[PDB]
Amino acid sequence: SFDCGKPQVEPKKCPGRVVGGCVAHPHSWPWQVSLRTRFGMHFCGGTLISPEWVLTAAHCLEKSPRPSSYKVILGAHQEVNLEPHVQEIEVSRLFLEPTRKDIALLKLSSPAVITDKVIPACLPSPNYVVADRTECFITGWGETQGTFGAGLLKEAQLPVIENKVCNRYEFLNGRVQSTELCAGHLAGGTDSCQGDAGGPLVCFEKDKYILQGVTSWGLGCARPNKPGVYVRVSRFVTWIEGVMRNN
Repeated sequence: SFDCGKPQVEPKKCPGRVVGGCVAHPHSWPWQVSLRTRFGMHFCGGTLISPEWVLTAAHCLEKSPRPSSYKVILGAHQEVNLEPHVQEIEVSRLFLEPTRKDIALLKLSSPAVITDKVIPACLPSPNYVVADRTECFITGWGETQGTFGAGLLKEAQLPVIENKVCNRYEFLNGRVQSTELCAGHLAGGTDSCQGDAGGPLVCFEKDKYILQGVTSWGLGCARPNKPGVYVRVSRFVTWIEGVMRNN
């Protein structure tokens, strides 16, 4: 009986001013997935959106078409030395977005056991445009530019920047389309690609966290004066629903 987007461990909620991010409270981002190689090395992030489905970036599956080449780790906080309670589930089927966007679906060969440390994130209604300045969080392990909290799950607070403004000449110069969204700072931002490719970007709504973006470094990484661009989940909801409904 675990409804999506409601962690059992309340998130640290790293201050926006902390552009370098914070180590997350363990298990406060219950849907955080870690995509792993055949041998067991984390290499990408993803989000649990149902017990049998994980939403990640197409870029993460570029090395192999075989589902058997991927296994997902759920309930983790450590990147290498996982806790014994961590769930490891092999991937049964892969589904890349039909129009070459950096988003893909992985079907778990076995349903995820929903626990207090493993809960699915909620999905936005089709074509919903998250409001300007909404507070969101990107989470993942990725490349820790520091070394403090290295190997552990981290988070960063990023406010959304409406496409109209993000596309201004001094910033993204009109390169951000409807299938994308910007979250971050226009000035005084960190210089680094945050999270894990395929990692989630969730924004709190009424009483739950909604997955509104997927991490894609190709779209653009945070820069001192440039916000990072994310794949807008809402434009692929109808597509995600179909695959889940036919597989």
